[PDB]
Amino acid sequence: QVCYQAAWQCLSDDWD
Amino acid sequence: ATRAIPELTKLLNDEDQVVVNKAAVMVHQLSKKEASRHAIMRSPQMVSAIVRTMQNTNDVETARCTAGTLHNLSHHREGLLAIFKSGGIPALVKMLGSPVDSVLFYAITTLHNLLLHQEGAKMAVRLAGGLQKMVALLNKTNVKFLAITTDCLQILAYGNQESKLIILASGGPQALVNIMRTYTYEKLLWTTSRVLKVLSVCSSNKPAIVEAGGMQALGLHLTDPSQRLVQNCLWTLRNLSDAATKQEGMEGLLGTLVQLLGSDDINVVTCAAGILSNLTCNNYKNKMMVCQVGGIEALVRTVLRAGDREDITEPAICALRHLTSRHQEAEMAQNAVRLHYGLPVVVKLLHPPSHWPLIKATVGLIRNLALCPANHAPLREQGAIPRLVQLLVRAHQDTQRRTSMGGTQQQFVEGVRMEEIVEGCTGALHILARDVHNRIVIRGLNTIPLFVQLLYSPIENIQRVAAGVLCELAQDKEAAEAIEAEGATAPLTELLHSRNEGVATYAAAVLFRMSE
Amino acid sequence: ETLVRPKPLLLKLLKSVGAQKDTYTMKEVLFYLGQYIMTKRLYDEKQQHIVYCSNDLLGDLFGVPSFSVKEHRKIYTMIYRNLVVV
Ligand SMILES: *CC(=O)Nc1ccc(NC(=O)C*)cc1
Repeated sequence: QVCYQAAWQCLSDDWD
Repeated sequence: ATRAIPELTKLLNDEDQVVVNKAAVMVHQLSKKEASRHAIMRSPQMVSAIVRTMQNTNDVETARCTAGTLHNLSHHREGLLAIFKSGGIPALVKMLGSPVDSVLFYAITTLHNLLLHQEGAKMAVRLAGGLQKMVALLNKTNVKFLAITTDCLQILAYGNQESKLIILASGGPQALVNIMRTYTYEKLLWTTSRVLKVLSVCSSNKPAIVEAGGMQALGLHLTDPSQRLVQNCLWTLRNLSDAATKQEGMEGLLGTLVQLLGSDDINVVTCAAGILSNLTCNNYKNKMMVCQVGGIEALVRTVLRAGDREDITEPAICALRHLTSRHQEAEMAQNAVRLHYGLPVVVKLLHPPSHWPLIKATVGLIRNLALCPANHAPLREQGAIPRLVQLLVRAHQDTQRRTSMGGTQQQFVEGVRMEEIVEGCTGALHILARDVHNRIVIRGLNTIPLFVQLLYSPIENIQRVAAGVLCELAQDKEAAEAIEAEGATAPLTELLHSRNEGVATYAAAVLFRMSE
Repeated sequence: ETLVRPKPLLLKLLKSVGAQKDTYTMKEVLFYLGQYIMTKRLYDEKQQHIVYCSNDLLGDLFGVPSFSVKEHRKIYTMIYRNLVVV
């Protein structure tokens, strides 16, 4: 599930 | 001269209040001729009797004859002395609470003259409570009366915290703001803006002006022909912009500020950029609104026109930073920078002779532009990646020489902390690594060891961005090898339980790629 | 900080995974939305950046049955649509 959370974290990085 | 003066002096002092009436009237007519007013001036007894009767009578006609008498008296250097040394300033300040317009005009005009030409008058008016009385009068309507009252405040407040704090405590800010909304008389507006500029320097007054709505009110007058009014409004606006970025009703001010970026005057450009920077800092709605009126296009043209003038580029780049992240139109703003030919000039602001603040702001802007996939290749083709590595290397190796084992000697260079440069540069390279060609360029610069070093950094967000960029690199097999060889396995594992859960996410992502 | 107030549509799906308040930061909205997708396990395990939400509420709140996690601007657009900034 690491591959998915890492993709979701790239998503959320746009709001940093 | 001294013929009827003693007997008139002896009639203002009289226990019959009718007698002091016809006294005061004929002393008024008397005060109108240079020969007859000279003498009243040279008579210390006559002057305090006027002042004493003005201040104590309850009848109206005498109260404005005496007040008019002192006003006639105040046109001469030696009439200002006689009024001063007879305790007239406390008396004039008392009459500012009178409900009669005639007396009010005489009292505020005599005070205005004393404040302008009589030394010691500033202090005396302050002791008597003149500021509080003057602020209270600012709710009057007569345009000319307001201009005299506000100029008196200008005189008393200039370079005097006590007077400014008193004007603050007396409710001055909202009254001065309401004058700027309501009136169009230039001379009153200019004078009022002078007081607001003086108050805006004192950071304690800023919230009161903002809250009253001074930003929108001062913005009303940036189209005014009088340019001394405009730059006074602009100066005050810039001073006030860091306080409250949470204000509504700013559509017109923001649109006008974008238009002012194209001003022939170069200090108007500088102020407009600095205001827009502060107003866009934290504000979702201001961001949507600046973009909607073409702010990105104007700010890019502002940067091109500025060249090496960092008083312009630094705020303009900061404004462009804010507008390219964390709002609905950020994806447009990122493209608009490229489509209006901003990418090349943004990259050379990274090189010398820019100073650290502009470099920090430019790095943050590049990180935001990299969020747009259409910017990945053009930023690469402009040489952004090696320059970001240059700044990252110089900033990291600067932190190291100050870290030992007592921590790192925290310091600032040109107002910036090198740790910020490490953070933004690696963050910028983090977003840029989303593209395969960029990853080849990044590793090609022998950066994998540098990023592995940054994992041990005690800053939280530096672990964030270091683990993040190593992640993106690892999704290429021949990369993934090189990172394990440097020794990333151990620290990445202890990062798996970080208060910053995002750090654990990349950390596990790297570990999956390396040894599968 | 930007505080948002999600539309009732999106507010179910947040409280579907234990959300409390009616206003949030984008970080929290992105966390719960992320937690949701990993609980429902709507992602394909062959390529775990694809998310089919065919007959799940997510598709009903977003529009279309199957986005990718990496199409960032399409997801944020759909996110913004269900939000009101404060
Ligand atoms: C298996 C895997 O590693 N998937 C993955 C990792 C990272 C990213 N990063 C971004 O999308 C920014 C995507 C997918």
